[PDB]
Amino acid sequence: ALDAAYCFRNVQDNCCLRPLYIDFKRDLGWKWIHEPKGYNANFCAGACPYLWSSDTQHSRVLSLYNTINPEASASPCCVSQDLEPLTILYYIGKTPKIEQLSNMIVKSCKCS
Amino acid sequence: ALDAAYCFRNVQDNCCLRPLYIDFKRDLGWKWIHEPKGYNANFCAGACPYLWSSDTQHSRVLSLYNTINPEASASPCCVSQDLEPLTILYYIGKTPKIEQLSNMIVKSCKCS
Amino acid sequence: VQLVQSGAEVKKPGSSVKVSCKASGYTFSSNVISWVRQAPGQGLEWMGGVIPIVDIANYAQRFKGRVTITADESTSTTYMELSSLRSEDTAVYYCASTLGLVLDAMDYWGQGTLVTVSSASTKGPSVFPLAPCSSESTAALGCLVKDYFPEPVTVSWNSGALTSGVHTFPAVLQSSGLYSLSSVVTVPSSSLGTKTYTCNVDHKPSNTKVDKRVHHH
Amino acid sequence: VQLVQSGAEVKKPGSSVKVSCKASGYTFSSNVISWVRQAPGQGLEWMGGVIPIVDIANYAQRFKGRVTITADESTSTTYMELSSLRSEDTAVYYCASTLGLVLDAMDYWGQGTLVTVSSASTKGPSVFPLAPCSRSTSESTAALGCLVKDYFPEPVTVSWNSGALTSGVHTFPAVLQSSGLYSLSSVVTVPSSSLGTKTYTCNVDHKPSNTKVDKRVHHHHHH
Amino acid sequence: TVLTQSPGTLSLSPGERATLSCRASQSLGSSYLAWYQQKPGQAPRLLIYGASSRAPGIPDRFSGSGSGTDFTLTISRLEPEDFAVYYCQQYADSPITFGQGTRLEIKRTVAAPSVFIFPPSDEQLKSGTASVVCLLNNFYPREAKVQWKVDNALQSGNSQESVTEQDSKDSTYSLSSTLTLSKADYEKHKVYACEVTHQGLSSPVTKSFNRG
Amino acid sequence: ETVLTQSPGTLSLSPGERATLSCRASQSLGSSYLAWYQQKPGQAPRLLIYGASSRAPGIPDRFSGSGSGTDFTLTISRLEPEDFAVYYCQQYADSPITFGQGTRLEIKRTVAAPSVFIFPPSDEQLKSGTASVVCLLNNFYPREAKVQWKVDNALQSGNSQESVTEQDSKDSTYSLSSTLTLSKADYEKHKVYACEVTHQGLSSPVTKSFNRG
Repeated sequence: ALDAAYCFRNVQDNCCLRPLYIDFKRDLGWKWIHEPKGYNANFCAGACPYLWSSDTQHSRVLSLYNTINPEASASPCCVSQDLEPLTILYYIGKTPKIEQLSNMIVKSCKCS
Repeated sequence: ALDAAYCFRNVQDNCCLRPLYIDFKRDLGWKWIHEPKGYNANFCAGACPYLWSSDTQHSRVLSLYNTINPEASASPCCVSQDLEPLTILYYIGKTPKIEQLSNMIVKSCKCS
Repeated sequence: VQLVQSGAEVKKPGSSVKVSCKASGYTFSSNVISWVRQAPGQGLEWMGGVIPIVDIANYAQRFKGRVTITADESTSTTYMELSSLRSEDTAVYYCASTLGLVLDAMDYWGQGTLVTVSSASTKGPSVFPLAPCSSESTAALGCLVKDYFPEPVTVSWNSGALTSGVHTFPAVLQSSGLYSLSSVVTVPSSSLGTKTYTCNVDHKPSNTKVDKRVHHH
Repeated sequence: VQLVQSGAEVKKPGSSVKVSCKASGYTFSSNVISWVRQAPGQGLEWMGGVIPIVDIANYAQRFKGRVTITADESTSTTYMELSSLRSEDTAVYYCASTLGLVLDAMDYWGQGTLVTVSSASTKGPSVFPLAPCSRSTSESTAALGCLVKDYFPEPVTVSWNSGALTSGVHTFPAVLQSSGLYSLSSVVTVPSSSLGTKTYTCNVDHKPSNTKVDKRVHHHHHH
Repeated sequence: TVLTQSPGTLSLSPGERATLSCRASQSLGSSYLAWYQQKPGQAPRLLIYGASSRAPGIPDRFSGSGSGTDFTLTISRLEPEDFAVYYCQQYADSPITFGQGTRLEIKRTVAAPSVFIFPPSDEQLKSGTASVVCLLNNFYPREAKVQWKVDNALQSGNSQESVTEQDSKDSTYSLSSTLTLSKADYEKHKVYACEVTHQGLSSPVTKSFNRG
Repeated sequence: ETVLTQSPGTLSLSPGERATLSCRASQSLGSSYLAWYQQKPGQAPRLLIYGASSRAPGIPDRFSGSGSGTDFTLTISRLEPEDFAVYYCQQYADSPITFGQGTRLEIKRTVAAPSVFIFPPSDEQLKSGTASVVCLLNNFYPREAKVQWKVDNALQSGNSQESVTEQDSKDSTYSLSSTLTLSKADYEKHKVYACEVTHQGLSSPVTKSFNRG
């Protein structure tokens, strides 16, 4: 599993969960939001070598094709597998509003 | 949709469905299939700019984060959306065998 | 930053209208769009708004029930849909970008979208003279531009050579659902019988061009 | 390119055996792996094969229902599992890769794996020296050896001087004795001049009983 | 929240100072009020936000102040381009509410209207409709009343009035009132009159015509 | 299932000669569905020919195959002494894959008489209560050899096991070990232990004995 447990505790140049903090006002220009001020979104990055955390038959086949013919640029990509929501607080005038935004945090990765 | 209809009829440097015909013997070294000799596997490649065919909220947010801070290497990645099976024929001696291999062909793309 | 709205629309009563508003790219990613309406010769009415990147909409209580504000991720466009249209929904609809918060001051505005609610079809005007019957130094003449649809009509006197004393009135919507307009001109009585007065009327929607010479009763 | 198989095994009847086969390199992703057995009785028999990545296994009728052939592409290893073992399943099991098709000629083979199917108990060998009388040593060439007695099951590995001595060596095929235990002799012919000058040691390894014996063979009898 | 703007109309000359008021039905704090300028046929223009902050690019002559329930917009050295409608907006409590507006017109001396009555044309009567038109020309202030009388019977619900924007040259207004009848009905009557009431008229003026 | 019949079962020829091995199939195999293997002692089969006539990668030119339908042939044109092995044919025309019973190929060399050696049991073994007397016949040809055990001239039977090595790929000879097994009790009752060897390469039988004195 390409999760925090493995990825953050070990050095990896192939597809792995990478840490990333997003500050709303700084990084996105979202001035409408009260709380939190940012979050640990994380991202998926790294090489997709032959059979490394392959999602579907197509990714298995391409990891192989791209081992043989790298020139074609047809490699599978390092992407999100498991995601988590992020609870936000924002105001409509004096009115506080609690919203759940789904699939905001990436928890695990895969090669697709 | 990032399918054949759009992608093959238009020039795009951004995430799009790319044509790819994989030859069994030449490209993968699979000498066991009788028919077909290869197949239009296709692949997904290209840039994932702000709000271009975003999969999840995370993909939307990171398309934005990566517009602001490209240096972080946190860009969403061009990946498979709709997958289709491939029907093959192989022989066990004189016995013909028909197999549907699932998720062999990519029909559309997404930025994840 | 520029907000570009969809063109003017004519809708039958009981119908529904979807008004679009395209934004200058990254003002969708960070901004909030508000929708405000202004009925003819009235003040401003806030309808609601949306946070485009997350598609969260908020409405004014008198507008939930007939309004839907949506965001199109791709096209960088916000949509506002008003249903069960009545004559009182004839207005100019504006989208505006807020200063930052959900409820805030609005700095960038779209050009506006006129939504006219009428059962009427395109009709060219009937141009009638306006002349008195009865000593005075100044006399008035005019022409009545009646039963047309939709707005606008252009009115000039003597192909533009006559501008002084001219008053073209704002159009009024009649009980029939057709517009009516009057254009007048005040002239020295000495001119009457010596000078010619033609009112030039143009209604591009019906391809009507009328030249009406005005006499006396 | 090389196929390396797991070591020899002893299995009680009715039991099951899992034999592994590791492939050196990036050839696992492309070849059909076949399993063939060879018993003195029935001779060479094809069991079945597996196509990798797509993971299609195909079996010979006489084995369908008892065999499972699996491919762990991560370790580049193929496994063969044969269940409901009977005495007739005692054989050398080979994995081989085919030339291309599911049923084809096989170019690369593993070293083989001996599977013994018996209810009998594992016993380590007794290693004894074989030295002449010093009376009969009246020639230019002498023979020495060691006797690997009363072990079960097969096989035993026999080397002389840790492999440094290969010339003149004859390790005899094991014979099954009246007791139901195997016996083997390994001999070496040497120049008589060597006797008493050179050290001769036969190294015996019986993995099933975890026996490792190093036996010094003295140049003549009673030692 | 209700925002009450005062006055409804403010009459001044270029170079003068305008003081517009917004009174709120409940406290808005000090950062939740904005001012807008709207010129004819255009979108509102943000002038002030958060009671006192000038919006980007807004001239220095525009200034705002206030807290709680009382807010003020001050326009100094009035330019002719400033003669428009001004609205206040609150964003302290949902829903956003606006004030009724304050019109900023050019001041001038009281001018009584020149009244004119027009009988319907025979061309129109052929169509089956009769539009009788009453014109009130070049008057100041904008407030004027028009009553239609057909054979002394006071008419209501059968007329539409329209007013011009303030004249750029003379600073006056003009008004047209159109009484609409059917040919059938028009023919049943003799005297058509429009009675005009305005500040510059000592007593109401009537302009009539008989169907002779 | 297809049955492959190989003939002859055994064949011994001299270096330089030509070997012709036959595979006869119970049903037609076409012409591309037969392979030949060489199997040396203690080793896995080695692919020689595939598709009835194609030499496998790196195979010497002296190996050749031919045939179609039901009759196939493997030919070794200029036998080398290293050519000793068991040769198998394999069909892959019809499921399941089937093999032939094998053909053992022996490579003739000049008659070589065995060097005989006798080994008394070690005292280490005698302590355990058993006595194994070993007779070794080394580097002989042909394979046929007789060994008689004599204890004080009394001919022994039913108390010995022989073991023969496979033909040595280098010198083309055989070696044989014969093991006479007695109990310590019985071994001690006797004096002279001898093994009499008979072989074509010996003018008359040779005896190697040891006396416990």
